[PDB]
Amino acid sequence: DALRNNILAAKTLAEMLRSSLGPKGLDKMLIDSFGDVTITNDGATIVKDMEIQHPAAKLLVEAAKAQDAEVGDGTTSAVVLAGALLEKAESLLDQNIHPTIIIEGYKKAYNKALELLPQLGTRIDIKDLNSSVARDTLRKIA
Amino acid sequence: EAYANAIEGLIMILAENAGLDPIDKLMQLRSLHENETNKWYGLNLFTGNPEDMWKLGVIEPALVKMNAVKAATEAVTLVLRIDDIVAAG
Amino acid sequence: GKEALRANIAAVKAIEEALKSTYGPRGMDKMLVDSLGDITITNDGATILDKMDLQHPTGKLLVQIAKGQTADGTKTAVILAGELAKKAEDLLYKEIHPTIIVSGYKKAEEIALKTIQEIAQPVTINDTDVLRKVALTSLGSKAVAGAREYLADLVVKAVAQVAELRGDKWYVDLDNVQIVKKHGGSVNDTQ
Amino acid sequence: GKEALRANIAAVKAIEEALKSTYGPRGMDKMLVDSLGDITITNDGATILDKMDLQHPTGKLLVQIAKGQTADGTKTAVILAGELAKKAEDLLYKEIHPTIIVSGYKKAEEIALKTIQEIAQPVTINDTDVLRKVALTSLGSKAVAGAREYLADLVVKAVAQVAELRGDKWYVDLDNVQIVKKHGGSVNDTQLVYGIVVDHPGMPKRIENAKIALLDAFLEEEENILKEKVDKIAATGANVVICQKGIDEVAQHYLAKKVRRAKKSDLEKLARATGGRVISNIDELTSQDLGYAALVEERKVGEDKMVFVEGAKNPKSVSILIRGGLERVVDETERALRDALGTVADVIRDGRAVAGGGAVEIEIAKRLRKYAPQVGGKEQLAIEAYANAIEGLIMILAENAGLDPIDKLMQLRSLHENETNKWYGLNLFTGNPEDMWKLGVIEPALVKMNAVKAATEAVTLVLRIDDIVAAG
Amino acid sequence: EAYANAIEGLIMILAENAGLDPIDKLMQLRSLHENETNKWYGLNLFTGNPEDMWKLGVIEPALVKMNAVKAATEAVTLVLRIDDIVAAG
Amino acid sequence: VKRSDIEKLEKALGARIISSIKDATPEDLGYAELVEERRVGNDKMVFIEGAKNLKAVNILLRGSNDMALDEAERSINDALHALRNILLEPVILPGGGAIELELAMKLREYARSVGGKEQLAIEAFADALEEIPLILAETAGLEAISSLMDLRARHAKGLSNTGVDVIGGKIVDDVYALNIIEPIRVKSQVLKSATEAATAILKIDDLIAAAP
Ligand SMILES: Nc1ncnc2c1ncn2[C@@H]1O[C@H](COP(=O)(O)OP(=O)(O)O)[C@@H](O)[C@H]1O
Repeated sequence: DALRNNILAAKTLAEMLRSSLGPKGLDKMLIDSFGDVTITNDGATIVKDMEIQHPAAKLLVEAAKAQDAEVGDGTTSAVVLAGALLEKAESLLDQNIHPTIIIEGYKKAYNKALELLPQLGTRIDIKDLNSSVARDTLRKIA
Repeated sequence: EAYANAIEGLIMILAENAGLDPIDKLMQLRSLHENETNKWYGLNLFTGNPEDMWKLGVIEPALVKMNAVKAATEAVTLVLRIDDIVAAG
Repeated sequence: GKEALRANIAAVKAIEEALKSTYGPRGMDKMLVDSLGDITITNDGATILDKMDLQHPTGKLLVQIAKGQTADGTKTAVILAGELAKKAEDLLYKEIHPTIIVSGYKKAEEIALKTIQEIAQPVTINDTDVLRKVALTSLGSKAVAGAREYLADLVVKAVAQVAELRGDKWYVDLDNVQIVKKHGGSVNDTQ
Repeated sequence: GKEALRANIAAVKAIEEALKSTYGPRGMDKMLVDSLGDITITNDGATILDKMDLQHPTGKLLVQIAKGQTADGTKTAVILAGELAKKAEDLLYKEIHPTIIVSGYKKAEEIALKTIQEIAQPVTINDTDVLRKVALTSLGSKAVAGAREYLADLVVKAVAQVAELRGDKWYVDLDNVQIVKKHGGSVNDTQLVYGIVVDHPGMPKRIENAKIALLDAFLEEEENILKEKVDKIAATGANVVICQKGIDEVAQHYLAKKVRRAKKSDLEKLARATGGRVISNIDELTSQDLGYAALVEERKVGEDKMVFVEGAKNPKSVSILIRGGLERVVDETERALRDALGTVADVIRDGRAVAGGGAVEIEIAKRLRKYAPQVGGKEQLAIEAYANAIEGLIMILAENAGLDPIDKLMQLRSLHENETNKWYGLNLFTGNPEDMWKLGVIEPALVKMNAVKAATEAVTLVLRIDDIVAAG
Repeated sequence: EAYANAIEGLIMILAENAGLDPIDKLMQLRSLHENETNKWYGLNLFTGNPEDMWKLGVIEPALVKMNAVKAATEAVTLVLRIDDIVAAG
Repeated sequence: VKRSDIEKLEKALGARIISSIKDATPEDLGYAELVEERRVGNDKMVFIEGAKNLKAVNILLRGSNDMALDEAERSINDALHALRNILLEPVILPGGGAIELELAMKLREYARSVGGKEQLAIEAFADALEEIPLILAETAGLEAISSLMDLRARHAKGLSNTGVDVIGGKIVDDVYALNIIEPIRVKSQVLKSATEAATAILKIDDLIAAAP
């Protein structure tokens, strides 16, 4: 029940950044309590500057901040995902499945996915710019 | 289309503030502006009837109109782009 | 988060309603009331938006936007934005994602600016009748006590001085215009 | 005065419920909330009981009891006491006088300790696999970010140093273990140091054969006094100088021409390791109070400066640097490592170990049921109830793993009819019963014994007290 | 897929009424029915474990099962097809 | 030139700001591989090339307006950061939610070979990943449902590169062709931190009142 509340806290937080995802990510308006404002669809900025309420949500914020710290690009993508995991977990709780089981399941799934990431990854050619292979790649990513 | 209507809203309100029937005058002007040669015709509020607004010295800077459109568009898009409001620090 | 959006739209609609009736060359006046009890009766929209008791963030924002780049035109921008907001609402009820409405409005904006650019009648500093007309345009409905064709003269005479041509465009340094006021007689004593 | 007793039992049951779900190698975490708004998420039971907002006298008492003699085991004691309290309640409803229940429980305690003493498998400091297993035992469920088989290494390596044999038993002076922490990377960056570690251009750095000054302690006049104080210290031949109180930067300049630390818990172990002693007033300072450190130095933690006292005289010296990301991680790492150190230390000092998974428990229950009919009527029931209360631990342990309690209890009970399955316990990840010894689920007998002992003591105390009175 | 799950619901409830853990037994049977040679395996409620239900004499008429499926489908579709309830005369 | 400019120059150039030429010496003499008065938008400028410690490459950013200026700077910055992220780990992933779907398929396949309640936990991990394609498309105003099933169809029966072009607002059979690319270094970390988060949330039993 308290677990479900935490889940709802993190979930409700994730619900907001659901819309700020990807290119068409909708804006979020941050009110700097000093009597100022800044708007953005950026996960980092939002999660950082926002003054979060619930502890669980604060922990999710913490996770996101770590996620940003390690690398800049993906931050919201993590939060939305976390929210999705919890939302899918609360459906298994209704199946009367103890949290620890779900946790282990998620761990295994994570490890397997982590293993599968490179398996499904397309390695590139970085052997010089003489060839222009790198340029085409760099052009695509650009 | 909605944008166009929203623009016509200005003519309507302009008619309202003069104590005239909005829709009728809108329709009148719309009917008049089917002719290439009535591209200046607007609403004479004192007279009450549509008239060529250029001869009556009802002239305004294009830049003002453009800027108004621009800023209004920007404002509304900003309103629509924002999904939620958050307190920060 | 529709609940947060509708409030914004409501704010915009509120400010529209605030400045609505002031619009036009027969625009009614609004009576501003300070908490002190003092008051300010005015038609000008900018002034209203300045002295107005702003409530919503989106509101203060909208005001901040309508006043950006030319005092007038704010009226138009505000009311237009209000209309667009209302019609957007009408479109939203039809379950249309905002990013579509935005794009549409942007296209419409482009076509609109094309339209104005197309229609526009080129004018010069020499066509003083135009300058007079444009002056008199905004002056209508101001409830100024006469001398419109004289104040317009002063304007036409004023802008003429503050103008020098380096190249294609005269550099009208508007900031060189001092403005003071005193009581006595009428606006025919303006000079 | 049943009305006063029931409240005590309720308090004990409340604390049980507080620490219940934290139990086991799949124990969930509790979120502690300070009135400030700050929070502390943790599995460790002692920490909870520390930071917990204690209400009842009997509660604070119970906590005071469960923490007495080794950080872990508290969990077991508390929950056990809770079960015993509940079963005692069940017995009380049957109109049985407390002094009977107490006696019964005492007998049961004796038989239990006999049982543990009997089952126990003798071990030595050489059986390092056991030490590793015991370390890893408590480390499970800590939510520590990996390196369990490495942290366990550090533990095994740590306890090894702090150990010297005067006679039959090695004197593992656990208090010589310094513990600090910093952020950055992960717990793979955790690392031991033989000497103690402590978190201006100043005095020289690499001091070989260093003498260490350990000291807990109009403007012009004050300057003269302070300089006098510094010179006094300088006149004793002190290489490196340590303090606790704030030092005027002028004295830092002085000494630089000849740190203020923060905690005395470090200065303590510094005094322990260096062989020197702390002085309250520098007026009494001599040259013998200076500690010997063969190769003192300083090093940079990725984000901070840090002090190292390497080459400390005493053989039994050791410190560990903890590393990680978030606070919860490094904290849980600290507490977990403390638990590990405790368990392993007790294994070494005692020299006996048993299997977890509730093997010892169902064994004890199995024994008690046999011994129960051999005594009187009303005591027999108390003893039986004691056994059940013990089985409660296995059941709760099953609960915390997302398993059906009763089924697994019955399974283990059925299995423990064979002399040759006295180690069989509950594999929580697998879900099925298995020999807990091969799986490295090993714990110190002394811990189990102590848990039983303290729980018994607590519950008897709860039952002995008839009413609560305000005094002066 | 939902239909399939709804069918599995029967096994689950059947497990419930026997004092067994539904999901575990469902998963067990699901795992067992990966083999062509266990197409008869079902849930022994007294034993508690999965077993070949044919040898244990747990046999039923195919027609009954078919009819049950048929009627249930018909019922639910009827429930879903009806949009509103009206009083007539 | 400005003091702030010359101070920067001397350290690279290995030279020293001479206070007085009478006391000067070749010790203060710097060096560069090439120097050239080059035309830059009808504005002649002195270019210095490959001198001593090259350190950073200098961009002259010619902005006709502060907006386009900051915009160009921003663009270059983002591009650089992203390219850095992909370059650190030279493996690209099909963006637009494709890799998530692929993983979901593989994770269901993997979930099948695990039993017990964990088969449902893993399958529930897959169902979460698929929320990214769902949400990501939804932002483009596409139906959150039909898009996902269309994707599943195209995916299970086709290339793993099937994804969602949000810009164009359409489902793409191969997102690499539309130049939708995601670094692995980011993805794995996202996965990690997300898992850690959801885990840490699920692991907490309840709240307890404490004392500071
Ligand atoms: N790997 C394991 N398998 C089965 N039971 C275990 C395992 N590790 C610990 N236990 C059980 O957990 C209990 C102690 O749990 P707890 O006190 O919550 O954690 P800690 O041992 O860290 O203090 C013991 O009774 C023991 O039987």
